[PDB]
Amino acid sequence: GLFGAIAGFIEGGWTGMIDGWYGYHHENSQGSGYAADKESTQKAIDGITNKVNSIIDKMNTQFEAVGHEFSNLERRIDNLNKRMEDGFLDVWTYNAELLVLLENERTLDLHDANVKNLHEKVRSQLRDNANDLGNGCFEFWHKCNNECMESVKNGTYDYPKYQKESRLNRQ
Amino acid sequence: GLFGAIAGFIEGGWTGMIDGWYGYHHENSQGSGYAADKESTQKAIDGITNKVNSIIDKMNTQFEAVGHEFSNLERRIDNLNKRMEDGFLDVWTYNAELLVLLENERTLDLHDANVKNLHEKVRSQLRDNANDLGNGCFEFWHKCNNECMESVKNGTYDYPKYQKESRLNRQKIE
Amino acid sequence: GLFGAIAGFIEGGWTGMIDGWYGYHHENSQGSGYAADKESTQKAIDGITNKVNSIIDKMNTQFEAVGHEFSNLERRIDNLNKRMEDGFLDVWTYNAELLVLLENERTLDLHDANVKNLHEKVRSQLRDNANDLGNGCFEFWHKCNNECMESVKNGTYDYPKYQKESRLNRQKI
Amino acid sequence: DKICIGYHANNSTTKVDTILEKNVTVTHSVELLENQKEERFCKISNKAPLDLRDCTLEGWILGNPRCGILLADQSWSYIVERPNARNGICYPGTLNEAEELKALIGSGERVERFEMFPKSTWTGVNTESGVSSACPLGNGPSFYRNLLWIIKLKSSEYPVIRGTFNNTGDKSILYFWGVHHPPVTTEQNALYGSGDRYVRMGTESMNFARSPEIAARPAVNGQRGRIDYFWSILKPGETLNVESNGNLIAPWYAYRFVNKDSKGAIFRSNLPIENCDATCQTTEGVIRTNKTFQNVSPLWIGECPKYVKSKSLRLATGLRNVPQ
Amino acid sequence: DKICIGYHANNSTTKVDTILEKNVTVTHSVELLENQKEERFCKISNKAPLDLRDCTLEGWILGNPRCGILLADQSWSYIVERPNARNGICYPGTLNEAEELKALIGSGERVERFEMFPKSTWTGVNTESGVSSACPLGNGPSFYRNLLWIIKLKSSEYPVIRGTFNNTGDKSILYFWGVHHPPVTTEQNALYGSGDRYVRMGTESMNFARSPEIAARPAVNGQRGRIDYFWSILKPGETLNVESNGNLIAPWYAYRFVNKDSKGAIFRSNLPIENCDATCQTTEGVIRTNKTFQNVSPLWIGECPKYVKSKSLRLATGLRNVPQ
Amino acid sequence: DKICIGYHANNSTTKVDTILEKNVTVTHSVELLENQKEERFCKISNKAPLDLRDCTLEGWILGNPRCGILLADQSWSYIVERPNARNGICYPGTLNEAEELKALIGSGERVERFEMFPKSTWTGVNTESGVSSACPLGNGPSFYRNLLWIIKLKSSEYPVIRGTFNNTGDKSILYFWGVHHPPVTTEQNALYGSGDRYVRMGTESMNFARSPEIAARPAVNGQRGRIDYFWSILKPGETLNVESNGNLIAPWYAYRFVNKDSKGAIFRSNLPIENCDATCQTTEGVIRTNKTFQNVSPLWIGECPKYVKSKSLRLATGLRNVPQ
Ligand SMILES: *[C@@H]1O[C@H](CO)[C@@H](O[C@@H]2O[C@H](CO)[C@@H](O[C@@H]3O[C@H](CO)[C@@H](O)[C@H](O)[C@H]3NC(C)=O)[C@H](O)[C@H]2NC(C)=O)[C@H](O)[C@H]1NC(C)=O
Ligand SMILES: *[C@@H]1O[C@H](CO)[C@@H](O[C@@H]2O[C@H](CO)[C@@H](O)[C@H](O)[C@H]2NC(C)=O)[C@H](O)[C@H]1NC(C)=O
Ligand SMILES: *[C@@H]1O[C@H](CO)[C@@H](O[C@@H]2O[C@H](CO)[C@@H](O)[C@H](O)[C@H]2NC(C)=O)[C@H](O)[C@H]1NC(C)=O
Ligand SMILES: *[C@@H]1O[C@H](CO)[C@@H](O[C@@H]2O[C@H](CO)[C@@H](O)[C@H](O)[C@H]2NC(C)=O)[C@H](O)[C@H]1NC(C)=O
Ligand SMILES: *[C@@H]1O[C@H](CO)[C@@H](O)[C@H](O)[C@H]1NC(C)=O
Ligand SMILES: *[C@@H]1O[C@H](CO)[C@@H](O)[C@H](O)[C@H]1NC(C)=O
Ligand SMILES: *[C@@H]1O[C@H](CO)[C@@H](O)[C@H](O)[C@H]1NC(C)=O
Ligand SMILES: *[C@@H]1O[C@H](CO)[C@@H](O)[C@H](O)[C@H]1NC(C)=O
Ligand SMILES: *[C@@H]1O[C@H](CO)[C@@H](O)[C@H](O)[C@H]1NC(C)=O
Ligand SMILES: *[C@@H]1O[C@H](CO)[C@@H](O)[C@H](O)[C@H]1NC(C)=O
Ligand SMILES: *[C@@H]1O[C@H](CO)[C@@H](O)[C@H](O)[C@H]1NC(C)=O
Ligand SMILES: *[C@@H]1O[C@H](CO)[C@@H](O)[C@H](O)[C@H]1NC(C)=O
Repeated sequence: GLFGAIAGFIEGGWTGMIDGWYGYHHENSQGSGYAADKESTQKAIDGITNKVNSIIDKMNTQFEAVGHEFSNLERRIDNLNKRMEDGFLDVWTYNAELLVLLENERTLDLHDANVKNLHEKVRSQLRDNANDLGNGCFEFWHKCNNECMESVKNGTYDYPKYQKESRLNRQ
Repeated sequence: GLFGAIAGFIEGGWTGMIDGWYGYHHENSQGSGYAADKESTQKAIDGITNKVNSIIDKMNTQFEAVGHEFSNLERRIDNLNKRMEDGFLDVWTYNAELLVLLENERTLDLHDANVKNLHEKVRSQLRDNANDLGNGCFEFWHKCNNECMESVKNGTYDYPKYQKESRLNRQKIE
Repeated sequence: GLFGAIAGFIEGGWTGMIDGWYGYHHENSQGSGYAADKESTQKAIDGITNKVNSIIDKMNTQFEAVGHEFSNLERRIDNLNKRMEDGFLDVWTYNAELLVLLENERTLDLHDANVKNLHEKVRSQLRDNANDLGNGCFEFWHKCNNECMESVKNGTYDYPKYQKESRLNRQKI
Repeated sequence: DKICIGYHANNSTTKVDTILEKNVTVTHSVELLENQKEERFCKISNKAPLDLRDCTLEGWILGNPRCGILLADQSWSYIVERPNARNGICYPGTLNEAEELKALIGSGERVERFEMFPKSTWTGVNTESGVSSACPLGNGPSFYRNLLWIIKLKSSEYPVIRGTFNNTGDKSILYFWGVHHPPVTTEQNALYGSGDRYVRMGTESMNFARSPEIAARPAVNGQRGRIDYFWSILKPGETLNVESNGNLIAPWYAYRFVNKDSKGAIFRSNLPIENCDATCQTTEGVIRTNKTFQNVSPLWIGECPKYVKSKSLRLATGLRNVPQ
Repeated sequence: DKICIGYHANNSTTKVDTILEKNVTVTHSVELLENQKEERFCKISNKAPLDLRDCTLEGWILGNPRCGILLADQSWSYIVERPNARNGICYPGTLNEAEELKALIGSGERVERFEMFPKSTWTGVNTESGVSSACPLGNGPSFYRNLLWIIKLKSSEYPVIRGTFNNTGDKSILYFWGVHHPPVTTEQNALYGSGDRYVRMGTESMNFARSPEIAARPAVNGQRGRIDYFWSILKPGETLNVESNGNLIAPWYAYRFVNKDSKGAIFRSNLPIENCDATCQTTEGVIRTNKTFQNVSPLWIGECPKYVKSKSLRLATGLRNVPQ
Repeated sequence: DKICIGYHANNSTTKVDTILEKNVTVTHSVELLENQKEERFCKISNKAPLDLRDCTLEGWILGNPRCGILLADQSWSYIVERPNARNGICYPGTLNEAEELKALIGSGERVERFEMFPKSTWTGVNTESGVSSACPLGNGPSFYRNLLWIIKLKSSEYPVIRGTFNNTGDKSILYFWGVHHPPVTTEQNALYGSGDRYVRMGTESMNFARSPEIAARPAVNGQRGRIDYFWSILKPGETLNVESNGNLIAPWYAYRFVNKDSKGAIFRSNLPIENCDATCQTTEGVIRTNKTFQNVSPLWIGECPKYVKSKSLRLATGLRNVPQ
């Protein structure tokens, strides 16, 4: 099912992020910029590459019709051959066309889940040191330099280090 | 596959909500009532209709058996024809029966996800201005009239507007 | 899609939990230990058994090739029969192999969602009476004895009961 | 003040099956399989089917004298044959390539009956008296209406007889002939004569020759002799030359044949044909539905749903029904 | 004080494949495909198979003199034919509709050998001395045990012989006969005589009459002559009339036929038959499993799993195994 | 100070279909179906196909005098026959088991033409002057180059003629013969003679005998007569005996036959054959692709993608495209 992230609480995508499917946009005193999430993008590519190859690999056989001919007294086996060939044609057409519909849904949902998990991975880290705007963005209750931003992407954000400073910003 | 909402943390359904699959129930000084979320419901309806139609569209061919006859000296091609016709029958029965099982799971899980997402949409808006009861309900820390209720449903809830009154009703309590 | 729990924010599994797929690990004054959540585990077993049985049941027919023979003047219907037998063989080989791939994915995702849902069910109960470490664990803001642990596992945790003690350990620090 | 998020519920007791759980109640669902039928035959494309009544398909097309009701122009959407029709091949013998003939006719939509070789074609022989008690018309003996049984005169010998038909029309012609095989040599000399006898048919694309095969046989329909029946298609522009010196069962009446531009059908059924219309006609009855699958029959002629073995194929469209 | 939510892990190293990732270790799984076989033949339904040994299937049913070991009633669960059997159609010639014959017998369950036409049926003739070096038993000449080679007496002419069999039993009868074609006029006149000769078989549904086609053919087993072999089914209630004045290879012993109520099989294999039981018997061997698929063979008798090309079909039942 | 989590978007306008929604724009996708072809024939495995040109396949293999360019050794990866080749069966008649013959040759890889029975084989007869206006070469009458039309000497009778071929090679031999059927008794007596005439062919495993069937037929290519053509395979080590006293269309040249170790093909097409390479060759043309499906043709030789009816099969690899 939909995971609510893509075209959801994150309303749109970024044409500014060109080095990955999923990622971050940061802002601080040292500037701003886009940066793709290195972990999840590669893993998604590996999975989808595997899915496409696996699908191709399972479709890697062929029903081969022949051009054999039949006399006017072989109408039955002629038609028998035709209904067989048309029969397998309709089966494989069914298989291919339906597989595309179902799996395209899965592929798009897979990205959706990847975006949600990435957002949750961040939200889990920052806790109350940051303000969840609900749209995929987090405003920090402390100064977060490039290295601080970098730690969030790394998934090694130091919560109790900035804990005092964040809480000590109650107006 | 389950998203935990339907028959989950939202323990039961509402027979009082008759105009949609997913929706809200509110309570304030002006009373209570059910209201279906038309946006998320309609989107699901379009999707499920589409799913059903696509399935029908792909099943829109037929293997057609014939009533051809065979002599007592044509036993082999007679049997050949029989094994073929029975063969495609077993293939299509398999395809049809298994597809119903697999996609029914997906459809039911889809609704579960939709209810979950709608719930998260509300929770994201209200933030700490409301109290998450964990059962799909939110107790407001402020007065929320019909116009306020509508904004939660509208997705246009004004959080900082009620921030002070809300936070000024959590310390009064406790 | 991945639900983020298994091999996710909960980095690893427990070889110490041998009586179930999903469950808890607690620590308190009376010691520590593993305990499988029997409800959600049993429910998963019921579903997976049903899934496997349903798949087998739909595969419960067979295309049967025969050993009929053909003369040298029957090359065409010989080849017809061979292409048919090979044809149904390729269809069922495809169906089985592809179904296994797709459903194995679903099965693994199913376990992931069950673990995620179980984690949220607990998180909903403890609320701010416990501290969410982000790794599937919860540090309690109060003393939680064996009976208290059982109530969390049972899903009958009394929140307002421990609320004051909890807040009086958030205010102490 | 509070707001809650929830989902629909109703009084539905309709259940669907899932991969993880069976017998699951849902709020909304659709049945995809149709299992109801009207046990009768109706018209396809506003054209009535041909009822063969008390005649088999061979009995009809060979012109069995008891099948007189069917011996005329016919246009059918499909054919209905009754299981135990008494009137088939009345005079004992084998119809050559019988199944291919039935397959041909099944792919047909209309036949036009006409006289191919009139009795006057064959001179020096007895074109009358070619009847049998095994093929009765009324009470008296008779013979097929599309075949002519020729026996020799006692006054003269049985000469080499010849016939010619030029197919100058645009429709193919389905015609029949035969070779008579007397049980004993005496009868052969009496009906046709001594020496080597032959029946020879030929067109631009067909070459046919048979001889009498005298053999002692059990009596069938009171007759120990046999007739080998044959059929063929005279293409437009083609010409048929008949040449024989004995044992010839000559083509008399034949059919102008019209090929159906789609799949045709021949149903073996006891069901009544009625004054009704149908889009889908199976051998087990009429199906009126918008559903995608049917449980009725794999044999059908109109536009029908796909045939499967399933008792039910119900898709969930709605939600898991959880009333409080 | 703390509580953690987690998931099972164990010492499993069994892997499955998913659409997104291959070689995925899981805690629990089930294999659906079977690749193990016992390379031998066992009994199906407490009934032993028929081993044709050093005889082909035609050699058995025609009664090739070296197939004495099989010369009896036969009841089989299935038939095992050996690849390089020496004993088949010993006297050169073609068996008409051979492949349909094998298909018919393969669909069979039991045959009862009986004497259809005893030698006394044919009078005025030599029922002995109908042997050939082409069908040797030991060193001396012999012939098929189900066929009678009738030649004229030296002293006399070959009279018209006649035979009749009414099948009043409930089982269909499988019988064989032949027409001998001597290589030169000398043998024809010596064995049967000059003038026109004939072989006549006839039932209610079958009409057979042939003459000898004398011709010099390449030598097979020292024979320039040929025998045209035929087989047929005498339906219950039917009657066979045999009539000939020469060149008849007469039916001697025939079979009462029992239709198998299910699929039958004829395996062409070198595997040994042993005293064992099987539910699933393939041409490559026995399969004992509860798995749903097998990797062994598409040709089998009994209850077998579905045949696929896969090396493995393992469903994950448990979860991704992440030990610590 | 802030950080946002988001996803890729671009100017992609490529759409895919899903089960829930159609025409869905995505960031990345891959097309699996190929619809492009080079309307021509190329080489498979660097081996050129056989162009039959203005000859039908029967005309080529029988040696129609106008097919001289093809009358030689031939090696093909597959065969191309043209729809309206003028040069086929020039002398009117039916080739027996024609379809099985084309099927056999299609499974062939190479033929080597050689002289089986030279004209000197047949003694007492006229091996010259066996030509026809129905089979012209240039202006004058002629005949097939693989067949010899034998008529009697004018001075003498038509004797029993014989021929023998020991196939001592390792390759099977494809050979042809025929039986001539004059329209009237006069021509029969003039070309071969009165009384019973016969054509007899025999090998260790094959037995053939026919007689003339004199009958008046419609004129085809100026001929009221017919020839029944026959073909067969002389197995390695086997021997063929020809024996006839009239009406024999004798085997003259034959082919050493080489079986293809895989499926071969015979395409009926007007497409040009060129000196080019292909991995996938369909009857509609060459397909050069890495894609998994094609909608081009079900008939092909070599390695081709799977044939389906689809116009498009595009898998999404990327994400739903949602630019700011
Ligand atoms: C999204 O939800 C909002 C919350 O209800 C809607 O906006 C508010 O409610 C009314 C609907 O637009 C507006 O009412 C007007 O203004 C005042 C009320 O503030 C009334 O006195 C006026 O009578 C009334 N206008 C008229 C012509 O009667 C509110 O102004 C408005 N308030 C705020 C704070 O936004 C949105 O309309 C709704 N969006 C939708 C439904 O698309
Ligand atoms: C980014 O994260 C990685 C881990 O994902 C950090 O590497 C770990 O560093 C600690 C020391 O602080 C070691 O004890 C671990 O063994 C390291 N992990 C591994 C897998 O080796 C890394 O230091 C982080 N910070 C960066 C890269 O700036
Ligand atoms: C699921 O439902 C079915 C039917 O709703 C139940 O099993 C059957 O119930 C009815 C009895 O009237 C019939 O379909 C069959 O006779 C029953 N099956 C039998 C007797 O074998 C049952 O509630 C569920 N199916 C189960 C448990 O197998
Ligand atoms: C066939 O090959 C082409 C080129 O090698 C593939 O197309 C490209 O694939 C790479 C890998 O994703 C991309 O960088 C390009 O953008 C692709 N181009 C296009 C036009 O798609 C193509 O995917 C291959 N086809 C299959 C079925 O594998
Ligand atoms: C559900 O409610 C409707 C209300 O009209 C009632 O008629 C019906 O009997 C109830 N049950 C079912 C199964 O429809
Ligand atoms: C009659 O048949 C002859 C036979 O060749 C042929 O000329 C033509 O098809 C027919 N004649 C006419 C005038 O149509
Ligand atoms: C661990 O390894 C071996 C065999 O795999 C054996 O001791 C035992 O069955 C395995 N599993 C457990 C839970 O001990
Ligand atoms: C694991 O690695 C690859 C799969 O891509 C394969 O070479 C190998 O055989 C796999 N392991 C097993 C046990 O098959
Ligand atoms: C197969 O049989 C074994 C023992 O007979 C049993 O333990 C196992 O569970 C069975 N497997 C399945 C898939 O039924
Ligand atoms: C297409 O992409 C380019 C940058 O790659 C940029 O101009 C814009 O996003 C698109 N073009 C236009 C004209 O909008
Ligand atoms: C998607 O595009 C196709 C083009 O063939 C057409 O069906 C229509 O425009 C769209 N379909 C739907 C369901 O909107
Ligand atoms: C010719 O055929 C005979 C069969 O009688 C065989 O013995 C001989 O060896 C053949 N000639 C060869 C193989 O050169």
